[PDB]
Amino acid sequence: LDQEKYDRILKEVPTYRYVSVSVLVDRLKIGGSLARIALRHLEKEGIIKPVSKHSKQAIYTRAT
Amino acid sequence: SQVFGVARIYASFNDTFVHVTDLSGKETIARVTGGMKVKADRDESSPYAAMLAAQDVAAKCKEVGITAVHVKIRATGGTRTKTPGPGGQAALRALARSGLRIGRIEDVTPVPSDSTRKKGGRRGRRL
Amino acid sequence: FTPVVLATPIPEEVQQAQTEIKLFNKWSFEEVEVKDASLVDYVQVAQPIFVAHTAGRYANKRFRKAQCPIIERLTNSLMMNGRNNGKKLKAVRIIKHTLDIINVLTDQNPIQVVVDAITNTGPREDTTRVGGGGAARRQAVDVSPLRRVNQAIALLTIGAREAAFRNIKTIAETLAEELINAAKGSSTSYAIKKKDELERVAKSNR
Amino acid sequence: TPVTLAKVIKVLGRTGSRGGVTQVRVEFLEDTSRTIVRNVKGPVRENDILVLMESEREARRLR
RNA sequence: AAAAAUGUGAUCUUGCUUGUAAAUACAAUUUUGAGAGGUUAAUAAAUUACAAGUAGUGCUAUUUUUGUAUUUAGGUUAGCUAUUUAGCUUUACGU
Repeated sequence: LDQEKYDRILKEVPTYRYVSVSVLVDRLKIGGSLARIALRHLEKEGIIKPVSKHSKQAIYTRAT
Repeated sequence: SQVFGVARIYASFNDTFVHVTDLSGKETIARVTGGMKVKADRDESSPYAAMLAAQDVAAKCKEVGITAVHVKIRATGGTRTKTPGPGGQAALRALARSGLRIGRIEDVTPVPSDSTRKKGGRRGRRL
Repeated sequence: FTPVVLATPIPEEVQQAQTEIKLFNKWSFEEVEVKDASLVDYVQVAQPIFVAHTAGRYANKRFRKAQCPIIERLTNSLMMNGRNNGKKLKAVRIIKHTLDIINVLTDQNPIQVVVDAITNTGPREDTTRVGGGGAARRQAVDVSPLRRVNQAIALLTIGAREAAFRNIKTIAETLAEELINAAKGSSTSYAIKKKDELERVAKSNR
Repeated sequence: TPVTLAKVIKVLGRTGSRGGVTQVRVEFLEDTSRTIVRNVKGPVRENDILVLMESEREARRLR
């Protein structure tokens, strides 16, 4: 959880096209509990534009 | 425009020979026995040993410039069977598969005009 | 283009979507076809499921297994691992997922890359147990193409299953991690690393 | 890797111990009049386009 | 290894005959249950490395301006099979 885990995250997760929480434990590795958080946060015009459903899968994605 | 080594095959049972020579055969060349291409030691006469065996006969015949070939089959023969074992078949088809040409085919199985008293004993071989 | 104005607004989103049009109105089954000659005839492209369930009288008649919608001989397999055994609605809440994680990853016609994980994933040159003795050979003979596709779904389900199995990956991300790499097939998948592994146990025996 | 796609004409007789094999003619779709008689493994009919990369082994009737 | 430039009977660097200084670690399960009489016969690989005899080529060869450095790096065997454009084991050799 320290401060090169959220800014590795946000500069890596705007045009980063396919995402989830199995996407942040295999790419940014530790956590998951937290992760469904610094993704979803916001939803400022520059994070993720989704075709996500319920709970049970959260399949997110590109602002553009 | 081709040359002719003579084959000089044979397969009883429990073994088989691919055995090239000259067409006269007082000289010889690449001889290949069964066991050689099978160490199970079990099936020494296998429809296969013969198979990878013949291919030795066109490795060491397509080595010393044997284009092509004439081809001899022998049983046991003798007293014995004169019922060709597995071998000779698989060889006669793998040998055609190995670029080789083929010519003049015929048995030679040594036949007797009787006489040498066959083994076993009167009441026979018996399990 | 004409919103019905019936109290009950039954959608103008799922009314312009499925009035103008047939087919499951996420994926359009509409200029998507099959590219091989053999597995046409024996893999429905689609009679319209407007969802991905038919009672299903598919095994009385010795053939109709054919007439069976591919998508719903799939959800059909998954049907397992035994504990689920029975659950179709868990198996369509999973493959209604799968078709979004192919569309999203490639950018394809994903119901086609669903179909190209069929013909490519089929074992042709296959063996049989000649009886034969204590030991004999698996006379090597090419399945009909009937059987083939029976295997082409059967295979795929026994290797994208271990992948969730102590796994961070929720079969929705391993199924689409098998079909994209199983059509490109590749061998990062499980068919083209058994399909090939049966060709390759036959090519000898033969 | 040369694939010869051969069409089944005449489904013949059942074989094998366990009935795992039908026999099979086949008409070569892609050279019609050739009409070889291989084997296959399946629950077959007439018209199962059949797939062979082995052109040709012509097969003989297996307990 | 990028830059110059003092030179050393004008200058640099491709191996061939020798013979030796040294790495494969071992430990732990497992071997008859504590504790060593015989990892018995076998044995070394060619590896860094340097000098004779020099097919090379006169054999050793420097000062000083670079960028933390600019250089290039990453992949290699052996055995079964009638799946022989493929299946099966995976550095064995008494374990």
